[PDB]
Amino acid sequence: PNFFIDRPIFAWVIAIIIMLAGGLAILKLPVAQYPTIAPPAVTISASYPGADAKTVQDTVTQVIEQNMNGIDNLMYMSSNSDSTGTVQITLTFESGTDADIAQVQVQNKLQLAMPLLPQEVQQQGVSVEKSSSSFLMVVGVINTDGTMTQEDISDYVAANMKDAISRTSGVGDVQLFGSQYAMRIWMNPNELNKFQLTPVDVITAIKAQNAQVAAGQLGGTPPVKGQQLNASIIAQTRLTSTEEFGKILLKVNQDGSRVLLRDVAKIELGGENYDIIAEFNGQPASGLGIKLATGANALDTAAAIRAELAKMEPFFPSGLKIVYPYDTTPFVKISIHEVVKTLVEAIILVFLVMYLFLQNFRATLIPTIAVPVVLLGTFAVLAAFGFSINTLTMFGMVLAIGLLVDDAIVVVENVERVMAEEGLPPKEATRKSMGQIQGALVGIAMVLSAVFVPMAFFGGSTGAIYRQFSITIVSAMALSVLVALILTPALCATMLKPIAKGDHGEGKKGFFGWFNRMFEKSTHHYTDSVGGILRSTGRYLVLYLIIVVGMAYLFVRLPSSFLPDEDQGVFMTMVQLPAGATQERTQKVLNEVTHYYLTKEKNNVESVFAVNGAGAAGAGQNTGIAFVSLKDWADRPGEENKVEAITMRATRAFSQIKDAMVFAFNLPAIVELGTATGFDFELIDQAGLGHEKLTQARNQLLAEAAKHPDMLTSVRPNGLEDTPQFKIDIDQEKAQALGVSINDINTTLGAAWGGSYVNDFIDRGRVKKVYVMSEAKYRMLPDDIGDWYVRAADGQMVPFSAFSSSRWEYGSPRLERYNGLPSMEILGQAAPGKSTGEAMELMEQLASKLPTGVGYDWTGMSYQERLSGNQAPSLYAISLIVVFLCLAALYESWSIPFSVMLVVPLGVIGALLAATFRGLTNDVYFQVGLLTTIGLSAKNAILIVEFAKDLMDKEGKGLIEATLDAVRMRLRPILMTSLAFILGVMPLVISTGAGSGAQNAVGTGVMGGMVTATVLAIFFVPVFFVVVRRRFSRKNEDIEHSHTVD
Amino acid sequence: DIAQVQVQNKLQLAMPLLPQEVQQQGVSVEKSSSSFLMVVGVINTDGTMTQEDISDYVAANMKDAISRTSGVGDVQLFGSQYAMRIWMNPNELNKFQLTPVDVITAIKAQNAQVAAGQLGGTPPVKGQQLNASIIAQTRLTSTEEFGKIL
Amino acid sequence: DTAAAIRAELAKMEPFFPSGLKIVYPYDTTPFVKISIHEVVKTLVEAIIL
Amino acid sequence: GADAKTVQDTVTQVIEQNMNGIDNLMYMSSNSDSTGTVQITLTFESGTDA
Amino acid sequence: LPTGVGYDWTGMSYQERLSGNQAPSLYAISLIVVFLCLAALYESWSIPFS
Ligand SMILES: CCCCCCCCCCCCO[C@@H]1O[C@H](CO)[C@@H](O[C@H]2O[C@H](CO)[C@@H](O)[C@@H](O)[C@H]2O)[C@H](O)[C@H]1O
Repeated sequence: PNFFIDRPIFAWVIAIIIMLAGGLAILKLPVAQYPTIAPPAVTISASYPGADAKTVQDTVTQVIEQNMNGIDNLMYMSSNSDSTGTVQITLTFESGTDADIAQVQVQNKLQLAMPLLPQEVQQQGVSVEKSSSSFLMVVGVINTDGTMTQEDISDYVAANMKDAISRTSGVGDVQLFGSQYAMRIWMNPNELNKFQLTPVDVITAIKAQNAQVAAGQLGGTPPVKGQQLNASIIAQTRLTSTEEFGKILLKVNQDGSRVLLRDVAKIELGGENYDIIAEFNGQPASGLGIKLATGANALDTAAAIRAELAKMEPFFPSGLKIVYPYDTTPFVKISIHEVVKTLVEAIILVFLVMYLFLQNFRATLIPTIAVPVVLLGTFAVLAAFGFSINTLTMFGMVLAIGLLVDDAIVVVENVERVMAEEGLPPKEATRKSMGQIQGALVGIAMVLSAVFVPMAFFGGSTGAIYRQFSITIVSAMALSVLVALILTPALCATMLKPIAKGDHGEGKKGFFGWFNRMFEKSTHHYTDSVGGILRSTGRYLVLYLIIVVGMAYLFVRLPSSFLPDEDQGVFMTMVQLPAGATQERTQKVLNEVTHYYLTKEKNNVESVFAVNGAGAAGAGQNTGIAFVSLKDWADRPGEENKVEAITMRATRAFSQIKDAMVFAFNLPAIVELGTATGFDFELIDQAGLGHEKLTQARNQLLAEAAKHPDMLTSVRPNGLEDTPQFKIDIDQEKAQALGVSINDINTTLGAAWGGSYVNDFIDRGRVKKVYVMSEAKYRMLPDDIGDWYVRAADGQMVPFSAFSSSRWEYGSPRLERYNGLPSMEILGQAAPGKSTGEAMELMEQLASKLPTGVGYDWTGMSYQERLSGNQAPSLYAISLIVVFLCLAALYESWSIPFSVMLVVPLGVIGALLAATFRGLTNDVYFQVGLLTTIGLSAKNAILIVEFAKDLMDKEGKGLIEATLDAVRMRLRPILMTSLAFILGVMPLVISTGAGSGAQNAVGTGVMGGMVTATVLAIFFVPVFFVVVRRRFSRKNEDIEHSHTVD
Repeated sequence: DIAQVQVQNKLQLAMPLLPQEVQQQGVSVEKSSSSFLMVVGVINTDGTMTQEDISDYVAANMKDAISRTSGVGDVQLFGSQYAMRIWMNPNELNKFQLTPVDVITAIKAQNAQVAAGQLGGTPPVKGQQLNASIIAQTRLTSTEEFGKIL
Repeated sequence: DTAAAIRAELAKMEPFFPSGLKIVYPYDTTPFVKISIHEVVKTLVEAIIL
Repeated sequence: GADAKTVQDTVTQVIEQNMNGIDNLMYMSSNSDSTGTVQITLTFESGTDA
Repeated sequence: LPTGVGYDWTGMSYQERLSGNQAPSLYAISLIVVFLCLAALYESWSIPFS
């Protein structure tokens, strides 16, 4: 402290060391958009081709839900049993659990369940994965020539690119969009009755002829003596071409005219699945979703991947061009450009405020060295704690440009003051001044970490968001007061100019700031004033409570956000067709939507990625989804040219004009979180009941909540409602007669209409599948059932209509389970200005109006909200107590802390003022902001209260005289700090361009807060101080003429 | 945890060399104190159900969640969950000239779900308009329809 | 704490139980750990007072 | 039974396709033998948790 | 060798190529630390250069 005054070089060395650590930690520090925030979930997925909802729910789903146990830290189980044969069991774990352990343990209980599965599922694959819906990129591959189909392209994807990109530095998970080439063999029902054959015979034919064989070796061990030759018996090799599959022999006819497979079926290299069709502006396309590697450079993973893709550009086939429908990268690059712009802008402002106020170039340079240094270092402390440059942490730093700016200003000011007041040369001046502010500053460090640390401890995904802020800011601050104590006092004692005693430079110069008088008169005005306002304090205690009450009202009205919705350069629109619809209808709708975007939005849109089959609801021809890419924002000027009005005019288009519901929206900021003002209700069956009764209970609760539009709003299920299905009752009696095997009946019906993955081959070097399914025109409408024949042991064919009863009924196409038992998921939010928690209470009281065997429970968003929500009071209680205790220590008082803690309202009010006059919302940013403001306001209170006491004691001055003196000397720096600040933050508040959502959320609260805080504080702080001090002691007193200095 | 995974990683090298009755009965790899943490009991005060009635409610309503709770290693049930218990008569089998094997292949063939497919499925024919779920053979839900097994 | 989690899970299952099904508690190392260490607390506080 | 090209095209490189994104991996090297044996070695950045 | 045939080092010679490619930066950082360290202890810029 006093130490580094006489050691400017040791100070420089600590500076330089921290700077080098900064630049070093800055070069090699990750960049991601946001940090890891979702409470880890592993996904088990199994595809059971052909299976209906109940078949996967009962054969795979429940057998795995029953063998999942003994895995550490299980929060809940959620299960999709989809009628496209797919099962998705999503195990979401307690937050911050080892993803690695969760995945492996889950999978090791799964491999224990593996033999208890059907063999179709066992061979199709059950996969355990770590769930992130946040793909760094979706890279598109298209074909302009018109040459290639979806699967053609897809195959090229899988066999030329998919894994060369998967090399590039920064790439973790690689995923392909579409389906790879399989041996697609399409049976003909006529040409199968012709030569008297069923699927089973096709099947064993294909297994037998297309395989490897456990061979042997010449000259093997043990040998015979004198041996000399050793080589490998090459046995049966699998079939390379489609032709060679045509050649496979099903049966020989009696006269020798033989039957090769080609005759009974159409044969082709085809897709392994044809559920989803991917169009890129109508153009044939497949895709690849690349993930940023588990903690690496987003922007350099992007630069490397795009550079790598182009090395493959000279070896890409005809008319094959690459495209980028979804790109986190330019939005993050631009986020960062604006954080660097802001911090350096704020800093420049500080130079203008500091010069055009102290007019000493060497005084002006000091903070210019002071916070860059705190900057670099702050980076280094976060580097050490394992963090990255994402949005939350960088705005975590901007959010505290002010405490840093303040820290420097406080000191330089106080020194310049000591010289202008006392005439001391600079060295002795900096010791007098550090001697003055040192203890206070350690105090500010203890009150600032007393407010900023309780906000590091929240639980669930909210706590994560906060932890980033807590540590960024506590570290900027910690290193800030450290710099404040080591270097800058050395920089004041070492490059600061001596001021002639009582200089003040009134007039003394023509071409620059007659201002000094203009400042001076006024600062006397300020104190001329203040004593009068002390002279009858009464009114202000009224005014104060007025304001305090107001602060509350204005506050209770502020709406309760989570984060601002950002125009990401990218938004999407999804399509839901009526029940049971076909690939063709949905595909029509996607085509229309695309035309609308590319035309009636020709100034804006750049790309549509129409995807048929994948929709928001779940899987099925039924659903459709479109990724809509916009041009770069320097080509989208106006208000009606940006995502807000674009999405609004797109749903405008598609609502009023269709037979199907097609909605458009922009993605949320953090790609997986709560809708803030709502919930996610799962209605559960705990007693022994079937789907009928549970859905009935669901409808009952659906109506019971439509009866409260005053609390609850748009209470809906998130799934597919019962569609009609087609039951084929096999009368085993009839087929028990005809000499057919029930096996062959089931499995021919199967391999016909659902299909059969049967065997494996080797295409051009890469192993791929062999599928056998009926051709198109012989398996579409229930009539085609007839065209299909099963052969008995006695040689006689049988039509299906000979033993197949058939009807229509309903069935559920999507069977959900919650924690092992049948459930139906109810989404919902609360009516406008009603609490989410209230809606939750009314929900529990409504679902309590349901039959026994119907129970309820909470998940995800409303899960973390029902456990962690009583923390907000307790942590700021710890905060209040810890700060009060800290000040009590810094002074030597159980009462004086009150005149400074009382300043806190004075700052909150303007931010609320500001929220409302800017129509913004109480989101996270506003709140970290709240604190920041409270922070400076309190710091200033602390320095005023200190100087007051310091006079009162260590000069003998009296209460009023000394509070006057105090406030007097602290007027100029508050004003300097506040100007540089309000002027640094200013650009945030009025700025559009990517991440303006954030910048505005921040800026508003701060600027308003700063305004009402300084302009209030400079009149209330002496009153707090003066009033509170009159309840202590009982005498000795008001007071002066005292005494030692000893 | 690491040990569990390594031991179980050698168990995956023994898994195919075990019988299919064992593999389907389930092999379990666990971490667990050799002592009982607690014994939770359920009864019925009236007698309104026998032992196995209850035991079934225990194994089919509760046990799956006690055994998922984080921190629970081994759960051991005193008793058993309901199965379709079918008690052959050796005489009544010698009569119609039948062995257990016929019971087995019968029950295997008659009682199963079936991969059926979709009307108007993927890939479809042009001009299509119907898409819905073919339901085939379903599992035998009740106790009677088990007698009717042919 | 495993015991607290289990009391919670069982309390979730309480309302969809059939006619007259009561849980009963034959064996628990748990209440002893609490009451034993609690008697060590009663002692700390008393001793302070002495 | 399979020969080297058969294991390297059916088993080996179907495994190297999934070894992406694993943390603190220095290099990968894989042997494809014609006695049915396939052997992959992942060498990690030094001091990585084994 | 022909266009498209390349080289790399692994195991021992990889670790040796790391030792040498690292050797310069190690002598720059250690020299710089001694210098700051001395500039600090002996409050000077002259003691360090000399
Ligand atoms: C950063 C810049 C801040 C912008 C400030 C712009 C002006 C708005 C606030 C000015 C506050 C001064 O308001 C102050 O109020 C008190 C009333 O209690 C007056 O006080 C008056 O009444 C008291 C006793 O009744 C007497 O001392 C009397 O001599 C008189 O001073 C002061 O004369 C007035 O100076």
